[PDB]
Formats: sequence, structure tokens, C-alpha cells
Amino acid sequence: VYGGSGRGDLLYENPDARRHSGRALGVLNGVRHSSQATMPESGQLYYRKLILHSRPPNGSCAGLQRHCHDTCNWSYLIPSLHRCAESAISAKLWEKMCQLVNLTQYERQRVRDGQNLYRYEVHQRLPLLEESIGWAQLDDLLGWFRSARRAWVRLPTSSSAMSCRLEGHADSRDTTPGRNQVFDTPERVEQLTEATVHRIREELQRLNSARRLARDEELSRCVEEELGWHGVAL
Amino acid sequence: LVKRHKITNNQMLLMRRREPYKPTMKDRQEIADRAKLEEFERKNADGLM
Amino acid sequence: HPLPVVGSRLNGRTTQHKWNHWDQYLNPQITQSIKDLTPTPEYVGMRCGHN
Amino acid sequence: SRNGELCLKKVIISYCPSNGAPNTRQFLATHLPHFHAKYPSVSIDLRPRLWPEMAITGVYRDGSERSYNTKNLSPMGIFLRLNNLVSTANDYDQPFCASHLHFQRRSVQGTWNPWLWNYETERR
Amino acid sequence: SSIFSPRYDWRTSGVHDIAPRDEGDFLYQGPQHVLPGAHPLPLHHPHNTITRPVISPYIPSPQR
Amino acid sequence: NGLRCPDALITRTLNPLLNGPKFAVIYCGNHQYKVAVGDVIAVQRLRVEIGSHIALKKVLMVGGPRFTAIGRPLLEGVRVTAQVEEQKRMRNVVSLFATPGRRHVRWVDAPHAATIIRICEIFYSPNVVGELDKYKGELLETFTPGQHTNPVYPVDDGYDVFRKKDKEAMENATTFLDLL
Amino acid sequence: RPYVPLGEVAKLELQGDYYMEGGMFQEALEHYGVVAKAYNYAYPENHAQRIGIRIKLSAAFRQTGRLESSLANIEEVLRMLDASTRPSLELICEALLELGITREALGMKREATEAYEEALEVVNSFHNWGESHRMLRLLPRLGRRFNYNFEEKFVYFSPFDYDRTFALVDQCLERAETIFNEIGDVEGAIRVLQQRKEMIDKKFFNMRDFAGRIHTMRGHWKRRAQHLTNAPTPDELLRYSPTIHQVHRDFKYELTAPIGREKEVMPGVNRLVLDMGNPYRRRGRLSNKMLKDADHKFANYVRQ
Amino acid sequence: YSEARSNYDGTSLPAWPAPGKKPTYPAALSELRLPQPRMRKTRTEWMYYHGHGGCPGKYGPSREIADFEYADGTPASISGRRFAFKHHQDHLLVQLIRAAATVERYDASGLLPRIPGTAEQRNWDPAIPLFLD
Amino acid sequence: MRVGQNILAEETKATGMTSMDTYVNSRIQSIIAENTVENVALSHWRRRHMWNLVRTHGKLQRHWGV
Amino acid sequence: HYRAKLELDRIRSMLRGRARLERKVGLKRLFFLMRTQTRYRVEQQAHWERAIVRKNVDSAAREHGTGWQHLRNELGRQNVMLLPRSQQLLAQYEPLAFRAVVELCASRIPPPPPPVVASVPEESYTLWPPASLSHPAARVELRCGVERVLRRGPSGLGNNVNELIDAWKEFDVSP
Amino acid sequence: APFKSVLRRHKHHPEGLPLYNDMSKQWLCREGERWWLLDARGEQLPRVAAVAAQYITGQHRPDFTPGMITGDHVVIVNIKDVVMVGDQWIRVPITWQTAYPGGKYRIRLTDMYERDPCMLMWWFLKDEVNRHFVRKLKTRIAPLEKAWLYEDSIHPHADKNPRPLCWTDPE
Amino acid sequence: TGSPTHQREYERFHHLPGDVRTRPQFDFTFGETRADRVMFAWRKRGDLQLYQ
RNA sequence: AUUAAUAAAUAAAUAUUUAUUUUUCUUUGUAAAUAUUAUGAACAAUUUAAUUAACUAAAAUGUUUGAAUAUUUAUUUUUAUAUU
Repeated sequence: VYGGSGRGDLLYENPDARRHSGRALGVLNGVRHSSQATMPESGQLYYRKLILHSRPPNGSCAGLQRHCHDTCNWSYLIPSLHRCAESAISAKLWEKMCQLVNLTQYERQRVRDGQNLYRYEVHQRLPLLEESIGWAQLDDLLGWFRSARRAWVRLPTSSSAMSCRLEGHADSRDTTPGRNQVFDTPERVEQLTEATVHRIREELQRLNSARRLARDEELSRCVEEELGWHGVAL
Repeated sequence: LVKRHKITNNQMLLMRRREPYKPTMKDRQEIADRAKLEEFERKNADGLM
Repeated sequence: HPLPVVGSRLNGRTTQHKWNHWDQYLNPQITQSIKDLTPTPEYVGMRCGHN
Repeated sequence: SRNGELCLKKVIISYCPSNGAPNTRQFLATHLPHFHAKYPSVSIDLRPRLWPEMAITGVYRDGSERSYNTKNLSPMGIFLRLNNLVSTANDYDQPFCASHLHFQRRSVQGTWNPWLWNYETERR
Repeated sequence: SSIFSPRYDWRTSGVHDIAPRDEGDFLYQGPQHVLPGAHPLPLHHPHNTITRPVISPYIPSPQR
Repeated sequence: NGLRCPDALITRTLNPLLNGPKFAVIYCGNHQYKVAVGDVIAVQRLRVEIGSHIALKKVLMVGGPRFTAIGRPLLEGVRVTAQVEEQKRMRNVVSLFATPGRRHVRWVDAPHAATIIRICEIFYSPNVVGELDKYKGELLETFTPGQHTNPVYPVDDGYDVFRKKDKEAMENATTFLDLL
Repeated sequence: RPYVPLGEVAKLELQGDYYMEGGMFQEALEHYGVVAKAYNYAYPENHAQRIGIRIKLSAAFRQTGRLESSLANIEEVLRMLDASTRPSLELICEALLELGITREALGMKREATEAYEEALEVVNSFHNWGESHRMLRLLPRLGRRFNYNFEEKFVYFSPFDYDRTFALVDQCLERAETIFNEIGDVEGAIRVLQQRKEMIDKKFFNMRDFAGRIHTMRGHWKRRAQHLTNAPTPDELLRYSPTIHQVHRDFKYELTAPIGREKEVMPGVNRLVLDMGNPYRRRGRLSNKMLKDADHKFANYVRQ
Repeated sequence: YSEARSNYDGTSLPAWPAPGKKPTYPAALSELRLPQPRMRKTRTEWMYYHGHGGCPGKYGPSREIADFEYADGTPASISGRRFAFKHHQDHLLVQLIRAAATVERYDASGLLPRIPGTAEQRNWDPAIPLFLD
Repeated sequence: MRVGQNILAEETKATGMTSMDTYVNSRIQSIIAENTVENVALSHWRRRHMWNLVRTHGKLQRHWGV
Repeated sequence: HYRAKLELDRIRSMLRGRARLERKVGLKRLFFLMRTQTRYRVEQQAHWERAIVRKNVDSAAREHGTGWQHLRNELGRQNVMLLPRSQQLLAQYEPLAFRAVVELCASRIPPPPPPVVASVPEESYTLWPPASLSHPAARVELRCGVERVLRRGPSGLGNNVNELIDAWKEFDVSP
Repeated sequence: APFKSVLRRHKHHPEGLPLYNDMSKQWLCREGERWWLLDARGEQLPRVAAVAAQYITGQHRPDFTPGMITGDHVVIVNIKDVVMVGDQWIRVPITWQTAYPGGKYRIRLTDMYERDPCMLMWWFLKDEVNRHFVRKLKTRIAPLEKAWLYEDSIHPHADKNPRPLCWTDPE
Repeated sequence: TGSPTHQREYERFHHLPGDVRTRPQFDFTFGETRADRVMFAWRKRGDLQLYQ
């Protein structure tokens, strides 16, 4: 998991499978025994550890000397979701939907694909968001709600896409440890929504000139309309 | 080349001739000549029909 | 206490069955391809190696 | 198997329900039911594909995976390799040497130390 | 490759993504389960009457 | 169960010595293994279904922290039982055969098939005949735990002038009795 | 299961079988008594080993002369077989043969013949006549030498040895024929002999095959994998021919489907038909112009 | 449980004599006819004496006793090499029986010469007296 | 091991305990009383605790619980 | 001509510098290494390992007062089938057991008697029939077999040899 | 793969060469070491050297492993009293050589003794240690440093209670 | 098979029979290095004398 | 193996394909068709006689006494086990 996609990484990469390669592997950098010429024993935890840790640092991971990126920062995670929604649904289509069910088949499929991509991105970013709840900011939480609205996914406060868990029999799902899989996605997202609502309330309580008066007014109006749209109060 | 053979024990490694119980080339020629001469004499024991 | 089915190299290193002349003669329903239309068994193949 | 619990958890078998090498489908039809009866705990995951993987994978209790090729392998060979997957625990790849015959070194009476028998001397 | 060569099994991992697809991947319930394409004979073209129906009074049974 | 013998004194004196952990040297697959109650070994392949409760018949030696029984060559009344954890193939050994003369190369892969077996229990129920003298081949009728069956005496006599003399304590230190 | 020296009791059972073959029926019975005691103590009720040792004990009693004891033991064996689940076909055939022999010894010729016929029908209705030589039918193809070591090209495995159920039923039918001849019946003997002949014919037919390479073949040792496989036997091939035993084809996992079921194909996100994929489209203006209406005509063909 | 047999029948010679009796001991010296050299038996010679055919894994209990057994007493299967070894022992027995039968048949027919050795041995070795008559 | 320790004590009582004799006695006693395996260097503990032996002056001196 | 090109390029990562960088050099070095390791395994490794085991056993014997020579000869004489590897293992991990074996070898304990030859019972020579019953030799053999059955382990069949021998009467039914 | 640096420690380097007694390596273990006293009065020099080497190299321990260099220290005393069988004292040569053309030094055991008897004992111990381990410098060197030599009966190791080393000749 | 301190040079030719298996009468090693390099000389076996 | 050249059974070696159940205690590679065939010794003596290996372990091979020391003849000191 070192050299490939990690915790909050979006790219899906099966390190054992040599995808994204133009050459048939001739040399295996991580080799412990000469027998691995014909019996690599990949998949076994220890040998796989050796191979993956011998792999070089790709774009996702960072070297020990290169300066990493604070991907676990809420102020970065939220705008990532906003950009995902923006790319998924064009500004013209967003304006049309806001003004307005009479839509083209291509536009409907585009909206569905955007919702699916947003759900996948939320699934991938969930652990980082959960870790970054504590030191988030009111503007970024409001941005979280705005990004959900723009993606057109209604959060499960208790169309809708988070409320239904993905299909698949429990006896075949990938339960392997070390992979950030969230089987209880709707419950986790509902808990995150409640936590961010409480955090917004606490931030407003802590906060309690013309510029600041206008900021407070616009913030209150936003909070109100966004929570009403998502089906939340206070 | 030399005909290599699958071994069944180190005795086959030490072995030089594949068939030790077989006469060498010259003895083979001698024995074949004697056998052919004996067969010819047995054929000619009776007169020339 | 059934014996374990432990793979040996004589019965594991085995390829899928390609219909032979007897099978295709017995049940013509299996002669489904030009691949199944194979030559006489006396034909080993194109010669390999040097005499 | 360890303490009555099979180390193997699931076995992935990818195949094409048509227009492909018969071996995998024939194995599914003939041998797979017997394997399922013998090891009901193992979860069989049948994956229909247009371009099948021509391999059988086994995911074990520790999350590791062991894959076997079946490009032109016979159904009997596929069955034997599936049983090999079940048998192996996929934990270690040690050699079969005199040193490695005993996994963990142990002493019931107690190992030898320099001061054991040191003060014992010859007698008559 | 060749069955007897070590290259036939030199690859031991990465062939399958352990996570199954949520579209068509299923499990083997048991012998009562009828699997698509499954057949005891090595049919390289596993067709049936629905795929390529036969124009004849009877299905070509061995009895006939 | 426990040790038995027609002599009640010897039976009751030796039974307490068997209680405790035990080790056994067993013969299997033309190889000899020393095993304990929780030891895992890799024997050559045994046609045994995995998870099978198996027993080892021919045992060369048994012992513990207080006793040791030897077999000449084998023993009886020894119950060494294990569980067949795995049936696998160990690490591959590559034999590459080639000669500078002929352009022929042979690549042999020997993955040594093996069965991994974890010993679950070791028990011993010996049947002793009687006390056996060491320095004489005769076996005693009467067993006396309070007296050494074969007393030992120091070596130094003074006749050997050029004898390597050790420290006096080691040279003549008496030994205790291990049955009282 | 309680511990029992099954190795020693198996030694005793083998010794009893040797005594049976040597005609020392009393000694065979004595050994089978101990073996049956041990098996009864060790194995659970209605077990294959227990019923088998009871069959052997009944045979020993019958041979010694205790016909009533043999009849009682074989009756209990049949009761245990009925109580069990998935009994061995060979074991039940042998039990029926032993019951028939015991009835014949008692003098119940009709009942012995009925038992033999019951065994015959049981084997015919629940026996696979080719499974014995599934892996032994293509052995002749292994042979690569013709001048010498050609016994491998004609290696023969006797069904009497590689299928004990067949031998048991053959013996039972021979005894039934003998009983019919003794009684004077003709139709019964004819039918039983004909059924025996048909059984042997089935076995041979399953054993039959043609000859591959005849003369010497050099090299091509990797052909052994092809030569020894799960080659279907004639009986299996006829039973599960592709047409009688049709292949279930679920179009959910397939692209091409019949004309009437074009909608049951693997679903797509949002797919549109472009054309028939005419390779000449790439060539030029005239080449494309020579195929403008092909897609329309194909659509009309596949309408509805 | 465990097994320890030196003979097929499982019987063994009395190993422990009566109490207070001088125990019997084997012949430590080699079986050489001449009194000299006076050499003690080798480890391989002791193996031969005790029943193993010179090696631990050739004959004796280490070769004839099953290496394992199911906890419930069920014995082990007949390996191909086990059957081959049994056939080899039967072959040794057959060789012995056939040699004895050949000797008996020669004796009955009257072919066993009354002279000790063949002509070559007789004219090579003075130790054979002269049987002229 | 206890018999060996007794013999060592009997040998060393007359001439007084030596450094090596005391070390061997400590090793024997530890082996006798041990129920597990010691995989760490014995001198490591002495190296760590040498601050109890070597005395540091001033307010920088180290004492238990700083 | 076949060379382990694909098989050895895989482990070519285990070399240094030029061999690890250039395919030909690495393949040649790996081929040579494999061949030399094969030769060593098949002609010297066993000798070296068994010499090491011999030396360990000899050192244990020396500490106990004996040596490898006398220890081996006396093990052969006493019929204790412990392979040298087993002797080394016992000496290293079970010093008390090794000392007990050495004491057995040292003691004047009579070594086990040689294996017995099959004995024909007088029942075989006894005539049968004398002029429903069982052959006396067969009965004796059955009794010996039942005794072996009972002595093999603490089975629940019971220790009554006569009761076991009379087992068939249990299944017999009186007419 | 393992890589031994070309920049080694050289006798001409100020850093100097080490003493394996004070070194700390994965293959050095002085915890199980013992101390023996070998009085070489009237004992043949080759026999004394062999006996001392057996303990020095650690071959006398049942836990001996060729890779691991563990052995008991041996204090050899009265090396001056060491005996040679016959005229060997002057008829046994010691030969060494320098890189120079002349180079060759042929000397007698008498000269080696007159310079330093401990040097002669060291030579024989080195011969034994090389006979058994010659392929590795560490193996060739460390046991020699384990060995201790003293021509007189006075040694400073009294603080270690070196137990007298008792052995018997092949005869 | 060893250094001169363990195997004298004349002992190298010990596999051959004759006087070479007897210790030479004269040794010219300790003193100096003779120009001809003869290091050992055996007792005259008649008018013949052997040198190494 | 080897005979140039008139009515004489048979060149052998290697390779390819192929052929024959003959009795005697045991054991035994004989034959045919076909392809190819300079890897090269001078004397003396005597003679009807002289680079191969499946893995694990096992494993049996390996400086005195027909003189010396001494005096004007007397002295001196002449099997095993075990390792490829």
C-alpha cells in the first residue's frame, strides 16, 4: 500500500497487477530468495511487504525528503468535493436545474454519473474528513454542504444516492485489512453530517463593523437555506 | 556426443560401460565370427543338395 | 478418513481434452469446429530437429 | 486448517459462460460441487467475464492471496490446484532443510549452557 | 505457455482483484444452482437450442 | 495414565517423576523429530486430510524434566498425537544442470512436498520390570531409593604424579540423592 | 470415536479372508468374530465398516454350516443398509449376492433368484459403467515406441479387477442362471444370461477406443498432458451430449442474443447503434457511399 | 498407540534375565574365522547383528512399522513404495524357495555330485583331497 | 545447576569470591530461576543504570523521577 | 539452445552494479551461480553439514567424558537408532537425555537380544483331523493376534482374551 | 547484495586495527565465555597448541556453530617449560617472507624461543586456527586474541579464577 | 600439504618409494641458500648421491 | 571393420525404422531394410602360454642393535573404535 494508492487517494491501483505498464516485468526489485525466480510468493504478507516497500514513491506517495501535502486538511478536502461536483455537472446544467422533470437523456446520465462519482469520492475521503472534523472551519463545513447540494446528492439526515448501500453479498466483499473500505457508508455519512452540523453550531456560538455584520448576515442566510435544502435544521 | 542416461544410484555414475556384462568390441567380433562359423558348419553338415 | 486429493505432477500437469476421432465418430454433435476437424492421428506434425 | 478452522476464506474463479476454453466450465459442472460439499466454509466467487482471467485465486484468513494459472489446464488440474489452495495456509515459504524441519526451537528439560556439567568431573 | 514449464505458474498474485464486481458476480449456492455455461463435456462452442436452434423434427438424441 | 510395575515402592516412587511437560524423539518419513506438546514440524508428505487428528507410532525416545526413557530401537506405551495443519510444498530448490561441451541445459524445480503437523499431546504409560544396575548388567530384586544403586568415588590416588589436578571441590564433591 | 487398534483388527480380517479363500471356514468365522466385535465397538451405528464385516461374518457362518445364523446376519445387514444414507453400490450388491447364496443354501431357490435379479436391477439403475475406465481408456496413446516396449500400446485393465460391482453382479447372474437350469426354467435363464451379456457389452463399449499414432514417435513428450485427461467416456458422452443435456446460457452475461431476445443483452450505461461495422467505411467517399443504406436495412431486418 | 516390533509375529527373545543372574552379552569381536586380527564390531556390523540391513532405513522396524496412524486407530494407506517393498520381500522369499526347490530336484534326479567341488576348483585348491577311484 | 552452584560456592569460600566467580554464580542463579528466554544483552541494563553509579555534580544531577 | 533467460532475469535484482544493470552480465552470473550451487549441494553440502553435526556430538561426548568414536560404536551395540542430527539436537536441547544415553552406553547393561526367527508351533505338526472344530495352530495364531490387539493400547474391547476369542458366538444365533 | 567497502582499516591508518575482545558484532558473544588455565610444563608444544585451540575456537562446546565466534579464554602459563620431543628444538624450521626479492626468513624454534617463547606458542596456535578456519580474516584472528600467553607462572588474570584445564593424551 | 614447520620439504615426495622416504643426511636450509638451490642431500647409495 | 580383378557363407562401426515368445539352474542385444564412414603411430620385447547427479536425510575409503656408545672387548630402551 506504500507505493500505490493509500488512505485518501482517489486513484484505484492493484499493486500486484501490473496495470499501467508498457513492458512485461523482467526484473523484480523486491526479491528475498533466488527461488522467487519461479515462485515469487506474491500475495503472502511478508514478501508482498518487501516488494511494495521496494517500489519507488509514485505521485500519490511522497519521498522522505520531498515536502508532502496536507491532504488530511478539511479546508482542502471540502474544495476537492466542490471541484468534483463542478466538473461532474457543468455550470449551464447547474443553472438549468436550479431554475427548474424535462431533461435530455444525455443530461440525465451526466447527472447520474456525477452523483456516482461524488459518492465514490466521499467514500474515499471519509477517513480523512473524520480525522479532520476536530480542527475544521465553519466556512469549510458550509462548503461541504454547498458541495453536496451542487453534486445534487441529499445527505442522509434521517435525488438520494447515499441512503442505499452498494449491492454485493457479504461473503464476497473485500474484507482484507489495510484497505480503507467503508462498508457502512450511509451510517458513516450520516454520522459525519450530524458531527458537522454540531461543529457549525459550536463555531457560531464561539463567534457570538459593517463588513463583519454583512458576513454574519450572509453566513446565517446561507446556513439556513443550505440546511433547509438538505433537510436539516439549526 | 556421449549418450547420457538417467541414473538410479551413484553406482551408475561410477559406471563407464553401459552394459558391463557385454564383451568388448573385439571379443564381440570374435564371438560373432565363431557363432557364424558354427552355424555355417551345421548347415553344411549334410552334403550340397 | 478419505485420502487427501494432493496434486501430483502426472495428474495435475494436464491439458484440456480436445475431441479425438473416436469421440467425434461416437457423438457427431461435438464436431463443432474446423479445430475439431483434425487430421489422421498418424500425422505427428511438421518435423522438428535434425536427423 | 488450524485449530479446526480453515485458513482459506474465499476462492475466486473467473470464467466465460460461453465461447472460451471449456476447462473452467467443465470443472464448474463436474468437480466444483464435490469441493463445495467437502469445504462448505470456503466461499466460492464465480465471476462471469467476456475475457476471463484463466486463473483461480484464493484469499486466506490473513488477507493474503494465492493465484494459480489455468490457461489450458484440465478440469482435474484445476480441481487439484483448488485443493492445494485449501490445504496451504499461505503464511510461510521456508525450505525443507534439516535446520528448518522444526519451526520453533524448544527445550523441555532445558537448553545447554556453559555452566551445565561444567563443575562435574571424572570419577572412578 | 507450456503446462510443465515454471513460467506457467511463476505468477502467483495480482491476476484477480479480490474485490468482486457489484453487477454480475455471484456465489455458488450449491449443486442445485444451475451455472451458466457449465457442462460436463469440453464444449468449445457451448451452444443450445435457444442460441442456434436446429430445424428438424427431433433434437438429435443418441436414442435416434 | 501412568507408570506401572509389580513393585509398589518403585511404582509410587517413579509415578511423580512422570508428571509434567514431556518431549519425544519420533521417527517419521525417514527423519527424526524432537517434539513437545506445542511444537510444529514439517514432515515429508503424508497422505492425510488436513485437520486430521493423527498419531505417531514409532517413537525412539521419551523424556521430561525428571526422567528419560530410551527405545532400543523403539518404545511402547507412548501416545504422541498431533494435528495435520497443512499439506503444502516447501520452498523450491532450483537445480540447473549444464555442461560447457554440449548445448543442453536442464532446469529442475524441486518444491519438496511436505505436511505441517502440530503436536497436540504426549503421554507415556511405561511398564517397568525392576531396578537395573549400571556397572553390572544384573537387575536388582530390591529397589532402595535411599541408596545409590551405583556409588561413585574420586579419581585422585597420589600414584599419578603428573596428573592434571583440578580444584579440590570439583575433584571431590559428593552428589545428593534424587529420590528423597 | 474410541481408540481401537484398527491396524491389528485389519490384520485379523485379512487373515480371515485368507482362511475363507483357503477353505478354513471355521477359522475365518473365528477371526471375523473378533473383527466384528472391534468394528461394532469402534464405529457408530449403521456404519459401512460394520455392515461390511457383518456381511463377511454371515458368509463365514453360511460356509461353516450355520445357515440360520448367516440368514439372520445378512437380514440385519440389509436392515442397516436401509437405515444408512448413501450406501455403497458395491456393498449393497455384495450384500444381495450373499443373501442370494444363503437362500440357495437354505433351499429357497426362487428367493435367491429374486435377490440376484434385484441386485441386477439396482446396479443397472444406479451404476456408471464407464467410470471405472475413465482414466484407463486413453492409456494406449501414451506409448511412443512400436518396435520395442509396445506392451504399453496394448495395456489392458480388466473390468473384473477395476470394477468390483461388475464382478459381483456377474457372479450373482451366473448363480441365478445355474439355479434356473437346476429348476428347469428356460425363460428366466435366457433373460438373466442376456442381461449378463448386455452388462459385459456395456463395460467393453465404455472401454473401447481407436488407435492414435501407431509407429514409433520421437520426442513430443509434452503430449502426455493431452493423452491423460478427463476424457469423457462413451456413456457420459451419450448421456450429456450437447443437445440432450443443453447448456444453460444466461444472456445477462453475453453480448450477442437471438433476434427476438435482443433486449436481454448485457446492460449498457447509454449505448447507441452506429452501423454494422463495415470495414470498407475507412476507404473513401465512394466506398462509404456504396454502403449508406446497409444500416437502415439491417435495422428493418431486426425491427421489433 | 506406539509400536515396537522386531519380528513379524511380534515375539522377542528374553531381553532381561532373572534377577541376580549374569546377563548374556553379544560377541563384540567380528565374525572373522581367524583368531587374528582381533577386531571389534563396527557400527554397521552391529546394525546387521540387530537386524537392520547395515543402514537404519533399509530393514527392521524403521522400515516395516507405519510412520503414522489416525488418533482413533485407523491405519495408514498402502503407498506405492510400500507395495514395492512388500513385493521385494516376497521376491526374496521366492528366490529362496526356488533355490531350495532346485536343490531338492537335483538331489532327487541324482545330479548333485558326491565330489566336493568342480573340476576347476579341485585342480586349483590342494585342500580338496583326491577322489580318484 | 544447583549442584554446580553449590560446588562453585564450596570452591570459592576458602579463597574469597572473585569477580568472575560472582558473575558465574549470578548467571547460574538466573538460569535456575528463569521461566523464559533472555534475548537482551546483560550488560545493557548496567549501561543504562550507570547513572546510579557515576555521580554528576550541580543541579544537572539525575535522580529518580525528574 | 535453451538458457534460463526469463527465469533468471527475474532474480537479476539480487546482483550488484554491472550484473544488475546489464541483462547479459546478470544472466551469465546467475547461470553460473545456479550451476555452482547445484554442484555444491550435490557433492559437498551434505559432507560439511554432517561434519558439523559430528563435531557437535563429539564435543558433547567429550564434555561427558566420552567421544564420538566410542559413542557411535556403543549406540550401534545398544541398538539405539538416533541419527547424528537427532543426537546433536538432544545434546543441545536435552542435555539430561543425552547424558542418560551416554550413561546407558557406558553401563554394562546387556544390549537387546537379536530378533527372533519365526517358530513353527507344535500344533502345525499335530494331525488334523485326528482320524465343526478349528485347527489348533490356527487357534494359537488367533490367540496371539488377539493378545497383540489387546496389548497395542488401552482399547475398550476388554482384557478378556477368552471373551474376545469367543466373539463369534455373540453373533451366532441358536437354531 | 552485501557490499564490503574498499576503504578498509589498514595497519598504516591512524584509526588502527581492532581487538575482537572489545568489539561488538552479531557474531561475537562473550556472555557464555569461560576462563581456563593451561600449565604447559613438560607438555609437547604441538599438543599444547592443539588442546588450547580446541577451547579457544569454541569447538569444545556442543552449541558450536562455525559462523558464530564464541570460545573460552585460555591462559597458557609456563610456556618457557614447554617441551619438544627430541632434536626438534633446532631441527624444526619456521619460515616467513617479505615482498622483497631476498625476503625469505628461515629460523629455528631455538631462535623463536630466545626471542619470545610466547611468540612460538602463538605461531602454533595460529597454525591450528588456520588449519580449521582460513577463509575469513575475522575467524582467523578472533580466537587468537581470545588466547592468552605467558612464559612465566605469573599472569594478571587472577581476578577471573581461570580453572585449570585438564585433558588426556591420545596414548 | 602444509608449511615447513609441519611438513619438511623432503617429505613432499613421500608417495614415491626408495631413499626419498628416509630422512636426508645433510640439510642446507638453515645456514644459507646454495646457488644450485639444493636443500637436502641423502646418504650416498654407492657412487650415486641424491639431492633435492 | 579392412582379401582390388573368374564357380569363396558373412565388412564392421554409428544412426533411423523394423523383425523372431524354440525346451536346459541362472543369465544373455540376435536379425533385417536404409543413411554415413581416412582423425590417420615408428622401434624393441614376448608369444603354437601369461565429467555424468530430482529434493531431504543416511552413508563403511584410511630418527642404534650384520648398528650405536665406550676402552686396549664390555655395554644400550630391537589390537580396536572412528573419519566421503
